[PDB]
Amino acid sequence: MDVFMKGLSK
Amino acid sequence: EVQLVESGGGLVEPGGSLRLSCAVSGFDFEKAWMSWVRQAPGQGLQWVARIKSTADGGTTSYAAPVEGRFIISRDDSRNMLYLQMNSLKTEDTAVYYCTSAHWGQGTLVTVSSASTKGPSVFPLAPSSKSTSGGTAALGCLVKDYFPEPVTVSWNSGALTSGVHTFPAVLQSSGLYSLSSVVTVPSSSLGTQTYICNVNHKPSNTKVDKRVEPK
Amino acid sequence: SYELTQPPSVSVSPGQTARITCSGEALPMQFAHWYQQRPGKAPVIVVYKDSERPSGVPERFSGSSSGTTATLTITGVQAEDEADYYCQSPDSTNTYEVFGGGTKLTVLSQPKAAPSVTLFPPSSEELQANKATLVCLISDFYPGAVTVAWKADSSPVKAGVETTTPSKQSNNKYAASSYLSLTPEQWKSHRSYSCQVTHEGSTVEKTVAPTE
Repeated sequence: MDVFMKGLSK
Repeated sequence: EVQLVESGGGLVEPGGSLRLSCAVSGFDFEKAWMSWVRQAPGQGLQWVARIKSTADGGTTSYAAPVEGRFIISRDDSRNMLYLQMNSLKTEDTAVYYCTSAHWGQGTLVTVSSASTKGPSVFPLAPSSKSTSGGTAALGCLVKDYFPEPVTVSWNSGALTSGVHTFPAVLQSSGLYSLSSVVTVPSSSLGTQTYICNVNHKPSNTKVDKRVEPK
Repeated sequence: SYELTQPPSVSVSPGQTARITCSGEALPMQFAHWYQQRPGKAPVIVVYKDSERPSGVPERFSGSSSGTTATLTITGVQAEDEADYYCQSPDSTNTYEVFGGGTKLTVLSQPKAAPSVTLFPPSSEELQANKATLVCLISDFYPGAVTVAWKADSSPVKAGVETTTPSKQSNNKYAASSYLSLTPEQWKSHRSYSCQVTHEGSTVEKTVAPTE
């Protein structure tokens, strides 16, 4: 449910 | 659990257009950065296009081979992703996947000037040369169809055990052929009817072919 | 422009440990993700954001990432882990997404299986439509390499032959098919036609004749 692409970066 | 279902793939001629759709369920689609990714036969995965979340500006990005011809868009209200494809080329032939870490099943895009053609279905009769160890092999030849796919069942899906439907050959002609074989008891051959049921949805054709001993 | 480098192949023995690398310039600033893709199926994620394990993924699959290399480690490899593995990461500006080339993982010492060969002659309905196809089906073999030769009587025939690439089946074995297209006149003119299938030093030749 919470594993999708959110545009997050390091 | 998560599921993505793509639709809209099919045969279109070079220069043509198509629109692909993807229904998403099981995660917060509003926050998701969504991509299309394609895979040509026996090739690797090739990213096509991305659209950010609306809250992040909804920015679109395209792979260089498709930039300017394709348009990715989203509809948050219906949890839908779309890929509008234009000026299509034979090199765009591929399975198109909708993805945001999870993946849909994909939808087949075939770019070709060749026209749709339903199959010629011929029986492969059991003989003694296809009989060994008390079991007999019989089948159907699904000849000269376009585009993929064809699906085969047996006795309207009541015979599901011992069924072997082979990957299609792509012939020099541009046409496809495939065979489906079922292995059955040899003593049933005189009493049991065998019918293969061919479905070629691209040509809206179903063929029920009776297979009888030679 | 930005590229992720992945070894085309990795082969390992059952129960030992496989490491699949993915090297990229922007990996210090962007997450990598790893996908398994089984023969004929869609990719499934096995690593999310460098090192997180998605729910339901077995514990033997794990990832890590530091510097310009992300690594997928498969411990206690099984035959079932044979598949293509892709890494994915965006460019340094996170403007576009990039995929690795893929890594085919092969598990060594899987048992050799001689292929079943079944050859069908042209159906009578096909002959009446003035066509002729011989169908040579080849199933349940490993490794995935066969050579098909057709013969008319004792003479090889190259024209009219269509043979598939072998494709990995359900049990990790392979299947292929070969088709010889003839006119009904060519079918009748010879005493017999033969499909000859070679696999790991074994040869099987099935023969059909127009009079039987």
